[PDB]
Amino acid sequence: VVKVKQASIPAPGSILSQPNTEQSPAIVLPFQFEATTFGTAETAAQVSLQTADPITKLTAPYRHAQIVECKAILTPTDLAVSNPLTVYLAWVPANSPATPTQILRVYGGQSFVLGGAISAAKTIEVPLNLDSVNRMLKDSVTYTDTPKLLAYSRAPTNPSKIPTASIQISGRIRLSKPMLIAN
Amino acid sequence: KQASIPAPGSILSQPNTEQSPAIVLPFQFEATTFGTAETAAQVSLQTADPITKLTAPYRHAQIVECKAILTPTDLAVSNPLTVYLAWVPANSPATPTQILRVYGGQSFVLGGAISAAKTIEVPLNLDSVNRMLKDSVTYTDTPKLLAYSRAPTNPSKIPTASIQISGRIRLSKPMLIAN
Amino acid sequence: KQASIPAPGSILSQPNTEQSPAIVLPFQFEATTFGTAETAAQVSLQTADPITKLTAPYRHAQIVECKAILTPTDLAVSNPLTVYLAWVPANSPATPTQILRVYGGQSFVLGGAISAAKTIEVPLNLDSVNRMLKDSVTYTDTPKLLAYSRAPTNPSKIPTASIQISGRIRLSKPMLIAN
Amino acid sequence: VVKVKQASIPAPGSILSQPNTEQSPAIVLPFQFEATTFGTAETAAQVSLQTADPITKLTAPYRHAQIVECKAILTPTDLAVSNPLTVYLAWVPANSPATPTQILRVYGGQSFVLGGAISAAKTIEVPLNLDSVNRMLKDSVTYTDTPKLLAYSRAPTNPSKIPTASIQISGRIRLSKPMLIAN
Amino acid sequence: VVKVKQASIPAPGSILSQPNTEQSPAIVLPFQFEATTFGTAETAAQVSLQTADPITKLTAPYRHAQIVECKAILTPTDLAVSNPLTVYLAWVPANSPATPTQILRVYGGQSFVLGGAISAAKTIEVPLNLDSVNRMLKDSVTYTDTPKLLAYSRAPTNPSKIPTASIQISGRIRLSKPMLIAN
Amino acid sequence: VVKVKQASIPAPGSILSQPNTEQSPAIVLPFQFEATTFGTAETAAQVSLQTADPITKLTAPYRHAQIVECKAILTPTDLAVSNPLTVYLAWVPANSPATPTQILRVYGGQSFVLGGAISAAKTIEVPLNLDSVNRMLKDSVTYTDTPKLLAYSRAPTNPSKIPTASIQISGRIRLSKPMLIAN
Amino acid sequence: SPAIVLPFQFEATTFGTAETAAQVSLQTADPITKLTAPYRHAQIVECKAILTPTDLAVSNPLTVYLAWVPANSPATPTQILRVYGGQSFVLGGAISAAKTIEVPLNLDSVNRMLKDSVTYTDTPKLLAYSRAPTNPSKIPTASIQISGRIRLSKPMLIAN
Amino acid sequence: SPAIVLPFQFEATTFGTAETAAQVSLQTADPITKLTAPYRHAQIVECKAILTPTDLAVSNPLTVYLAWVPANSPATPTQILRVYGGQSFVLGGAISAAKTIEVPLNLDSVNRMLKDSVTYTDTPKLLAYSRAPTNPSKIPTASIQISGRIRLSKPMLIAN
Repeated sequence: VVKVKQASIPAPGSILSQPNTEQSPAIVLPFQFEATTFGTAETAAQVSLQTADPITKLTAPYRHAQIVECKAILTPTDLAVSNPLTVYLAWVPANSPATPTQILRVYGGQSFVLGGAISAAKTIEVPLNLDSVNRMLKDSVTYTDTPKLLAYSRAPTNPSKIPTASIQISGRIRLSKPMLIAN
Repeated sequence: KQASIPAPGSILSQPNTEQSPAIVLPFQFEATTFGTAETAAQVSLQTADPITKLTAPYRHAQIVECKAILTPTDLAVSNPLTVYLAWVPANSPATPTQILRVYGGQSFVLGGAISAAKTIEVPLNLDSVNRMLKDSVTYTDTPKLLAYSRAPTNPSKIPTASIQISGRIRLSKPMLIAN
Repeated sequence: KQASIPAPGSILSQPNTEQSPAIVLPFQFEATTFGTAETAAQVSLQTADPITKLTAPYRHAQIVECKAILTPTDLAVSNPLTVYLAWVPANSPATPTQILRVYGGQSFVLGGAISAAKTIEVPLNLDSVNRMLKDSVTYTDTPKLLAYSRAPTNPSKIPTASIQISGRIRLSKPMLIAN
Repeated sequence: VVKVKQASIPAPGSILSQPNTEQSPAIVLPFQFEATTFGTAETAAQVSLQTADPITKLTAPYRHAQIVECKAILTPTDLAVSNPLTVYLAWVPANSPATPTQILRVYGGQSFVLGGAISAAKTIEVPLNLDSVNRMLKDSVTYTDTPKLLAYSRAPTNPSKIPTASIQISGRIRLSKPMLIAN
Repeated sequence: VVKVKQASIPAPGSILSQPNTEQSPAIVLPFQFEATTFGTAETAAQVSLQTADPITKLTAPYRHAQIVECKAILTPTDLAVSNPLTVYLAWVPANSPATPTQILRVYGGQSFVLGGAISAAKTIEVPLNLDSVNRMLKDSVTYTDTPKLLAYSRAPTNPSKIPTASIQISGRIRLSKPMLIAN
Repeated sequence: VVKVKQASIPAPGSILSQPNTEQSPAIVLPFQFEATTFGTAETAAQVSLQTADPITKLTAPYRHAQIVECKAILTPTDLAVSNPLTVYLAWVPANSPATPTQILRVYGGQSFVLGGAISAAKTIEVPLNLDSVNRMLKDSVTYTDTPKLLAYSRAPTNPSKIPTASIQISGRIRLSKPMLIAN
Repeated sequence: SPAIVLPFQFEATTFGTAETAAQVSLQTADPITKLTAPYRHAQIVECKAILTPTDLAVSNPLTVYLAWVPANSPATPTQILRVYGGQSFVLGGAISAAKTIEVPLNLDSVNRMLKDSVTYTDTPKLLAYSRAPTNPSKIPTASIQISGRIRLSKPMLIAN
Repeated sequence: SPAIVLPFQFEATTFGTAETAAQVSLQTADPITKLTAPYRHAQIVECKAILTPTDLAVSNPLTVYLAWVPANSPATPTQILRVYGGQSFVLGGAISAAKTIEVPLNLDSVNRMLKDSVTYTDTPKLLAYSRAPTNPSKIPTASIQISGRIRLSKPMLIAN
């Protein structure tokens, strides 16, 4: 049921120039897809909003598109109150040596819990502070300061054949300046 | 409390004559049950017997304050479960199995996990859908709620939780009928 | 049009809180039939299924405009009949057989007698009885209509005339119930 | 030779929005067709100005069309002064459980006569009070608050092979915003 | 240790007239009696402040008497932390089809818990919102808009021979305009 | 359905003196009883509001009582449209040689009809013009200027065993200054 | 409108022959009703319950109890007296000539409106009780009749 | 806060069967108490001690003495009468129908506050005495009941 800010450092990414003062109107669409599962085995991935299968299915139809707000959720599962674990979230520019394992020796990386008859277990939001990266996603000239989510883990002791936790992550993007595509 | 975006449905207008004052009648009913088995419920207000018995008699029906309630039972205390949930327009190809693959997705558990033994209030910002419900025509921005829960690892015989829905509505333009 | 006297019934009052706006729902129904045989009907609104189906759902019920209708049929044109009639408080020991031995008594015929083939409107000046109908308590100044007609000299198989009653009422303080 | 108002209740029907302030001009055409016959046998019908064979033959050629005034006449016939009967008019939104038989236990339903050496027998107009329904007939988005006439009867004792009474009903509609149709 | 409002709807009940401006003085007496026990077996009752054995033992000696504030408490018992259960409170006018079982499909009905090693277990107050009913209890002319408490349950799995929870309910009444009675 | 004034002549009757300016309050009660039947045979009576069985049953309980308005109705019966007749109403002070037969050679006496396939047949009111008599009914000192209704008839040709017409007559009296009576 | 005052009196009930003990309500009380029906509303004013010794009495005397109580009130016709406003006397060779007995009905105890639009239950009720032991003659021992005036208005369609 | 007035009446004690003579205190008086417990403070207002002859009496009459005295006061139920404010009557064939007897309790003699925060001893006490010689029937000869109104306030946590 709560939010927790990832400490970040001012390093906005240099963007593309600009027209008159927003040549073409745009639209604000929201989105929320599935990041990754846990508990089935050692899970350690890294997603880039850039090549986010879902994400593009929406960016696809346009040339210009930037994000406005992006969240990082942690939905815990029914079980887990019995087979707890740990996650290592950390927001960072896809441009970096950071790797799931060291998701600690970075900066904002935080360690958690979820489960156990101790804690209470309730959603955990960790907002991506964009002032730390380049907000534009699809643009005329690809960048490398794209937001990429880290978070990793350690293999479980009692692997369930079902998830133990979701990393569903949502937000809002601004697709603009049309595309062409197929049909 | 679910997140949303400004998605108001546009409805027809009234001519300058005058309308019959309404009543603001309230309601609340059982939508679905949890703990028996894989429960993928989809429920749209525009068609819930319960509220209809309250629409049939009039012509102009409008919803006012609607809240979705979630309530556990002396069960979960021992063998919990997870439930998905979210308010959506009867149009979305939303399949309760994706209850969270769509913006505004809400997920939480209840049962043997410290303070999971509580009541959950999550309403719909009726500015996300069509305030109306039964007009001269039929809209589609009708609010249709949906939720889901895995096939319980260990089934019970009785529910582990309700999800009663409650509200109030302005009903006017009284239907001319057979007494 | 029946004659009357100022006979208003006193009813309880409302505390300074605020009441739920009402709806003004209308109605109209078959009260009794004529031509089959000696018909001595007594009918009180406070207990006519027809209007109840419209009171049950609320708590505060008040009548507004009530008219008593009399209507002949293609019958009378050939074998008439006489009918008595009058609006009275459910208290009077009025026996329809005395429909006219009590002030305000109305009597007229219809059928084979020049212009007897017409519709008769005679309403009740609800200032002769209790405006109310279903309150927190139960009054007796409830309007109870009554009429009568001799045992027809030559019976028919179908009615010679209706007497449908029509009206409208303010219904408020909506009953809290099981949806 | 006379009019008789059907008591009604304010419940105008919600219509379709609107353009600038009457995008396209229109025209006011009148009409008057045959409703139903009586006396030949038990007659009990229900007509909806909506699917009024005649009516459409005129609405057909347009997209937008609303009524302005609509009357309900009762022309009695030569006979009848000998084989009287009864009719049960009642105006109501085609959207309702009302059925010819109960044309009484409704609201405005009225009972009549016509015939007999008693009464005088002369036309009877019963104006449809539109404030009670939706006036628009053919529109971009069909409604269900259409005016539908009720009126019913009981079978006669002496069935004539010719009518005993007409229910000719007229009025005026405003067809506008063109159609396309065949030729 | 806490309060929880039952959502209600404005429908105050019509009372009896009045004298000069409080003909006779009165007094404010408080009260607090036992509602019902739980856990011994399937418990589902309905009490009406009207025929509340205790209550009258106090209203008895007067003609005029109205309530001022009325509470609905839920005292949990020592056990229960082991044999949890559920209650279905709901305040409503004794004039209604509401029955313990459906204490849900009503309006303000709420479901609870008490017990289990999860929750904390502490008193639960649920204030009767009088604006929803008739406050006068004993009056010259009996009413039917009396407050009646609902709340029901389901039979327990492990029936203890001792209670699992109290529904002690208190408040304050204003008895006035004397009676006569026996001695 | 109508009224018809009986021509009268100013001759109010001298009443009893008076107290302060209405010593005691009074009340206005209405009444309406059955006068006489017709058609069963030759009917010719004369009623005096004074000894009107019904009337007194109401005047009985008081010492002072005067009339305010008094009507004379003529309700025709179902039949009669076949066996017409004639009535001879006439209002006059019970103090007079007037007798049912000569109800014509008086003054206001009027002749009527009722029935026949010709006329329409509808109630007939004939208001008693009190300025013509003494309005006080029961008083400390009996008068003789009491209103007495006349009206008579001729025996019918086809005597029915049931009435052919009512002479129900109503009005309003003012009983005041209490009595004593039995219980 | 304005009401009018009206008097009345009626044999209440004979506490004389056998063990007499009963309750009388003014609302059902035939006499009264048969006098109020004409009006659609009536408030009671002055009211007294009287007591009358019969010629005999001095032979086989007795004692009767009286008491005024509202409609309800668990007044036990026997537990009478234990109720405030209850009294008792004997009869015969004991003050049977210094202006009757006479027991008054206080108004600020109950309520009037013998019959209005509703059906109040604060209407007066009278209680008595004897035991009529010794020798029960077939002739009364006492009257107990009731009297008073009563306001009433708002005319009301009736029989005639 | 404000109190309310309340009435009561109760069979005091039967000076009828055998030699009756006793003292009754209003403070212990069950009836009363069982009516005051609800409040934490009550001042008495109007109070009278009544006398009632029983049907019999006229057979084997008797005489009773009454007297009102504060808590203390060496009032000897027998030395009664010799105390100011004491009276005595006989019964039967001697005024048994001209409105009972009725003996009033003066207030400016004792004190009220039947039960306050303390335990005053100026509370009223009633005295009587007969001797019931001749033929002691097993049936009472007289009532002596007590009535009155009583103020009372300051609510007080109770049974329910």
